[PDB]
Amino acid sequence: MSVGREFVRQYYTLLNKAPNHLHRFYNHNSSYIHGESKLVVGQREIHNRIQQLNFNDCHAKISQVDAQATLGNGVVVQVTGELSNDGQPMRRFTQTFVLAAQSPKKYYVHNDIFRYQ
Amino acid sequence: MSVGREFVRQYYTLLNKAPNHLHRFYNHNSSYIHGESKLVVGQREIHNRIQQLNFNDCHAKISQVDAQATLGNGVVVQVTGELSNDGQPMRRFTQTFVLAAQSPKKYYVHNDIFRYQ
Repeated sequence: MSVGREFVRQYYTLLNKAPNHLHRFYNHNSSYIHGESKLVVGQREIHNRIQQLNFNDCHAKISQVDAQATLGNGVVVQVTGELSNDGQPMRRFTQTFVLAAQSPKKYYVHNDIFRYQ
Repeated sequence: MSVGREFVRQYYTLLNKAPNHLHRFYNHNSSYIHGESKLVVGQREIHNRIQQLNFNDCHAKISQVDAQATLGNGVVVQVTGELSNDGQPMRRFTQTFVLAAQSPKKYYVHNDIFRYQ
């Protein structure tokens, strides 16, 4: 759906504006992978991973977005683009999202896999 | 789970050996996106979609694989690597898979998003 395309904009807006509040997109059973670190589950710990990742003025140039309906009436999103942290050069990245439709139009990030290329 | 890593090997082995049989990984409710075309749904539609893509001696060099348990006891997989069709230069690609457990260790590809960089 178009929901995925809207969420990505929200995700990186919040990644840029306030990284320490990005964890509120997740719930107690959310899986998280960033870079190549170990898998992380829960609203906590994910908050701690992002914390030690230390995002500061993180700009994102989104190149490609594709969203599909998936299991449990969820939405699977693939995001391709470039990321910059602390003014460092833009690295090509790839992110896979699984959005869990926690009732009406209230979603939670069930899966987050971020990977630099 | 490690199941994802196994499937990626199977998917690209079969993409190399018998592309016209790759559709047997999907079913009546599978979603397929390759390149930048429209969303394709259904094993029969995925079949002739691959058919017109014409994979001939397709080599794949996988860089990174990450799998996570997802909604409805599924597995979300992100594959990063390089693809080559008909001896053309290796293009960087990115793929998102959602594997749906039929009942035992028998999986169907519920989601397939392929995208070049």
